[PDB]
Amino acid sequence: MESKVVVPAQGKKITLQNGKLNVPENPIIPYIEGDGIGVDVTPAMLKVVDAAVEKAYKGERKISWMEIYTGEKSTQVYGQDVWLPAETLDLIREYRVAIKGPLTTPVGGGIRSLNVALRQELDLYICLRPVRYYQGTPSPVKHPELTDMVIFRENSEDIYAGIEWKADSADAEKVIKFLREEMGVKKIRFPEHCGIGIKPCSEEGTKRLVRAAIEYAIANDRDSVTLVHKGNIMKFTEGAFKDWGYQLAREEFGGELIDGGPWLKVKNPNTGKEIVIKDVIADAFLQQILLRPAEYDVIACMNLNGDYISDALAAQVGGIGIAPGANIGDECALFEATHGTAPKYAGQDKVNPGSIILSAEMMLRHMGWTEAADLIVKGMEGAINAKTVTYDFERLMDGAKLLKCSEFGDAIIENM
Amino acid sequence: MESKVVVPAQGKKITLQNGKLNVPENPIIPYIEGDGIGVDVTPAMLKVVDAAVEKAYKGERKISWMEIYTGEKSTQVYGQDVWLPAETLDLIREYRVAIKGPLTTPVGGGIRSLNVALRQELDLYICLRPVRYYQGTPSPVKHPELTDMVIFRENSEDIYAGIEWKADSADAEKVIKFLREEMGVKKIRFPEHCGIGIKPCSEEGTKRLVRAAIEYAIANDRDSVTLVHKGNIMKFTEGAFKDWGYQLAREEFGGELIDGGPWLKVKNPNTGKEIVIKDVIADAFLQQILLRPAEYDVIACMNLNGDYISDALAAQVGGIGIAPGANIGDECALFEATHGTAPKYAGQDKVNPGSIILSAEMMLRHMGWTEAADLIVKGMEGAINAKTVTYDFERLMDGAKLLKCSEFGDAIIENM
Ligand SMILES: NC(=O)c1ccc[n+]([C@@H]2O[C@H](COP(=O)([O-])OP(=O)(O)OC[C@H]3O[C@@H](n4cnc5c(N)ncnc54)[C@H](OP(=O)(O)O)[C@@H]3O)[C@@H](O)[C@H]2O)c1
Ligand SMILES: NC(=O)c1ccc[n+]([C@@H]2O[C@H](COP(=O)([O-])OP(=O)(O)OC[C@H]3O[C@@H](n4cnc5c(N)ncnc54)[C@H](OP(=O)(O)O)[C@@H]3O)[C@@H](O)[C@H]2O)c1
Ligand SMILES: [Ca+2]
Ligand SMILES: [Ca+2]
Repeated sequence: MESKVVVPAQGKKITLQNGKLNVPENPIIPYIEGDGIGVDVTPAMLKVVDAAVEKAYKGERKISWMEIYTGEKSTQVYGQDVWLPAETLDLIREYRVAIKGPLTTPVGGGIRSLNVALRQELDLYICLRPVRYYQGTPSPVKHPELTDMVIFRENSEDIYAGIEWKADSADAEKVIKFLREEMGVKKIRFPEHCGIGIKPCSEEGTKRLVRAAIEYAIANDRDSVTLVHKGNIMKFTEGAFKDWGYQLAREEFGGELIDGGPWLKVKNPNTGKEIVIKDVIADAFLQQILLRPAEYDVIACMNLNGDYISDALAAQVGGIGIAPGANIGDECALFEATHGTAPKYAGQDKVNPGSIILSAEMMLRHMGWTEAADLIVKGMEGAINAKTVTYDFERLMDGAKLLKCSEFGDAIIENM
Repeated sequence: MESKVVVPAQGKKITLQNGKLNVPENPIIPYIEGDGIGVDVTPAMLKVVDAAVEKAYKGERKISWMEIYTGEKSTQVYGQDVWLPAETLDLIREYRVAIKGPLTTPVGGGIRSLNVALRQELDLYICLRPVRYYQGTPSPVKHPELTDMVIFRENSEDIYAGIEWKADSADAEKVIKFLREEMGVKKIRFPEHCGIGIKPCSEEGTKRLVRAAIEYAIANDRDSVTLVHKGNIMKFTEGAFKDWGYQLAREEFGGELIDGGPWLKVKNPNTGKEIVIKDVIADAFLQQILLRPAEYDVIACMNLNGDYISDALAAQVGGIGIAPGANIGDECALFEATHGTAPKYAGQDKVNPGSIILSAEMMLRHMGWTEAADLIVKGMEGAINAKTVTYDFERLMDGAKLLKCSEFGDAIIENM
């Protein structure tokens, strides 16, 4: 019905032309609080960003936060069963740059993921997750400092599309019949009481993702792009991802064979560095990141694999309490921590706000406000090195001081 | 045509009745050499097993090895394009207990996996992979000793079924048309130039796997069974796996709520221990194994997830050079390392034979030859503690002696 969103009177809208953002001194930034621990981490992110912006520009610049709604809080604002109001999608696109806390997705039934809904409806086809080591962060591995990677996760297709039917349903039986009788499929071991999902992977979806990964490698003078896939078992989806990725590198970036292949080199047109384009089968890759972390840099992979890789890598540098991300499309960008709503901690002021804070760091950098972004990095490193940290770091360390979520936010500010 | 397999004159066939193996003193055991590094690890496994058997039983018992064929070597024995002769399947079933080196599966085209073909054709629906720490093994993690888990990976369905069509093929277009027009599917982002795979998960496939996992937990007095799944995003496949797994625990093993759930406890009828039945979402699980390894024990998961988990966990305890496995069905069992053919090392006598050797350890234990199995464990621990090890361990250690694959086999024997 009537919108409950309040456009800030003091703010102005970020604009986009020529693919370049025009960010005013007083930009309006929509944010979603998030379900569960969103109630803890979001207020910490708001105060930390505001402090970094104030310290960097001395009042010349200020973000006008505009709360928008999705998830539990939306049902309370807009009414029962309003989980994702249309205006939320419209406002994120209109305002160009936004940030969200995590959203709860029920298992085995219930609503489809609102996080996926946002990514899909806004065509935010890049899930960008940098994973790097902050000095002083406790880690289960001996050399966390060797992990410095950037995940480019395809964000619009794969088994994530949400195409599936429940076992014993008329639809599942309908699909199973089609597959067996019309497609001559014989490899369904138990066609009765059988759930069915569909996994699509397209040339266009692949290439736009890999193109972004390669451009990022060029823009940031990175060393390599590794295509991760399970293309021996899934030849026509994951295997195609690998083939299209290599093809894209050759056709658009001049990739050439390294010593007869199969890897390619792409010459960085800005620095002259030869960027290696390579690939690793996904299961083997989960060992490679632990046993040979220094050999990997930019990672390009499909939706599901990227999901797994995000948590696995984050764990090497302290866990998903320190794992930022962004969902990026051609028209807008929605910043977002890797982690979920961790309901068991929700409202305890306990979890690590580092992830959403570092997602705001990416947002600020995205906005060209690099000085403010630098202060967040500085404050984060300062607080961790001072061993004043949240429970997830404290349990992996001797002699640390346990801080609440809110207190760790203050610690970051104190270290700016 | 004419079989090229030679049945050993001195051996006798293992038999099965009442689900119990009757293993003669002179059992015939089929083995497949394997492609690639199979040429290195298989001869080491043969000599190590023979030594353990000789030392344990002083000539009273002896394995009559019978080479059978699949993969590259089969094409050379039986002719071009004979990759998996029917007799190989027949002989594994007939002889009840067999062991294989790894087999090469091409990426993005070429033959479908022979490893999967064997598992599927023989209905070896359990992929059983124990992951534990051998003292003295180098590791990227600080506390590898906290990892002591057993993977039960569903081995007959999931996206592994091999049901998929190539982008732009008549069949893919046919399936895409069916999905869009007859099933009203709207979530395929790019329906053109689009590969398509099918992911089936059934009640029966799930329950037989989880039943085995729970029985193993009972038989070995383990602490918990964790169901790993991505059931928030794949509600009707992975989410169903989780639901059926819990249901099975309740209906067949008397599982009861722990403090109002969602976890269950299953009382061990032999020891009285309460076995915890729980679940973790798959991405989060890849952090859990690193940050809270001691909280996990028996793992039950679907085909693909188990594939990933096998390598990720193995890496915590030295990598897939020390990662054994078994494919187990109701009628026979085929032992097999977790690792592949690593073609870049093939024939260099370089890789770690530990994995296939420890798979033979499982085979021996499976045969009730526990004394021989114990000697393999002892020799393995002895060689590693002596820091005489293959390249994969040597690079993670200071002051080790680098051994060839064959030499490490001798080192194991020397330490029996
Ligand atoms: N993009 C998103 O909004 C998003 C992402 C992932 C999951 N989810 C949703 O969240 C719900 C719960 O999923 P889940 O429990 O598997 O994942 P989760 O909410 O990320 O929690 C998994 C574990 O990760 C650790 N963790 C998560 N956030 C943390 C933080 N801020 N600081 C420190 N540690 C943190 C905790 O580990 P320990 O308890 O071991 O210390 C937590 O129990 C699901 O409905 C899922 O759909 C949403
Ligand atoms: N069940 C099977 O038969 C099986 C299983 C997996 C893969 N494969 C097949 O094998 C082929 C190659 O796949 P891939 O290269 O991704 O996997 P891979 O053959 O397992 O090799 C991956 C990496 O794992 C390490 N590794 C593997 N075996 C080892 C050993 N015995 N000792 C020490 N380290 C070892 C090596 O790591 P580093 O080089 O980093 O030291 C190797 O490069 C594919 O065709 C695949 O289909 C078969
Ligand atoms: Ca995730
Ligand atoms: Ca594997």
